[PDB]
Amino acid sequence: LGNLFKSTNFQSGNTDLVILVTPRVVSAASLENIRQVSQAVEMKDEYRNT
Amino acid sequence: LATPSPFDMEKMVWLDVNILEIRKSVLENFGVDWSKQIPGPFAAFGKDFV
Repeated sequence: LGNLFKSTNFQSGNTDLVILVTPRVVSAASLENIRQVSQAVEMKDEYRNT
Repeated sequence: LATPSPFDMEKMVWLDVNILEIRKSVLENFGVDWSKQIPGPFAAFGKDFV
């Protein structure tokens, strides 16, 4: 019953953050470059089909 | 007695650059927005003893 004679203000929250990196010695034929090249091909095909 | 050439014929390089970008977005706003702060009850008293 005391809530009829009382007012409450409540705040709560949290933030999570991670930053991580990965270096690799590559060439133009390396897997890291090939995947990005193939991603661009799919981007062009998706544009063409709309 | 030998003399140099006026300039050296360099090699020519062709550069091909491709930039691709795709953006997508959604926006939703649905429901009923009620009032959250309303007036409460009141009471007053007044008297003249003398």
